Amino acid sequence: ADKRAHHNALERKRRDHIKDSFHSLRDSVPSLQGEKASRAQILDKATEYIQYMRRKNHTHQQDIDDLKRQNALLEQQVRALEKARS
Amino acid sequence: ADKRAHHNALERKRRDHIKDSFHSLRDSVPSLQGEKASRAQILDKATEYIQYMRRKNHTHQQDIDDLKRQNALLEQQVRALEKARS
DNA sequence: GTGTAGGTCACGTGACCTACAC
DNA sequence: GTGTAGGTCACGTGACCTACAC
Repeated sequence: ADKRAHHNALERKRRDHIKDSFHSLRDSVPSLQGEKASRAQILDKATEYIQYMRRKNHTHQQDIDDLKRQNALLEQQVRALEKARS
Repeated sequence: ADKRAHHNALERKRRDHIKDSFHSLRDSVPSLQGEKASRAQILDKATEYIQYMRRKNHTHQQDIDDLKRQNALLEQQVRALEKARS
């Protein structure tokens, strides 16, 4: 009775499922130059990438928001500008 | 001669190195609610996360830039405003 | 509950790629 | 080059968690 077979084979479809869905992670990142590097570092590098996107982003959106208040002072500026012009 | 030993043990430090550096990937992402889920999906989910950060970001920074040209028209507006005031 | 089955891990190994020596 | 060693994978298994039935 294949009880090794369908098993030894089940684990080979699971494992493939990673080796394929693994490069999906790596190539899903720049700083690996589409080549080699441990499947221990595809974790490393990208694990930093989250620090980066949270890092770089959070600020950056807030800086859209300081562009907001920036345009608030602008508001005041407009509130002054004229009382009858355009 | 431990030739199994230092080996069977070498592979156990490597493997740990993943199980630890693996959650470093998972927890390095929201949408997993700090709990369980295949070490095949920690790849899945986060693999999308790159699509997202490139996605959401690229645009968003460009929209800082349409805020740029937005403030360009503003420039013209200023170029009109007054020729002697403040 | 006692089946029969799928997914999910972690272990113990057997290749192969290096590259340091000497 | 022929050593002796480390890292890196992928395979073949042996547990355990379920949860569908019946």
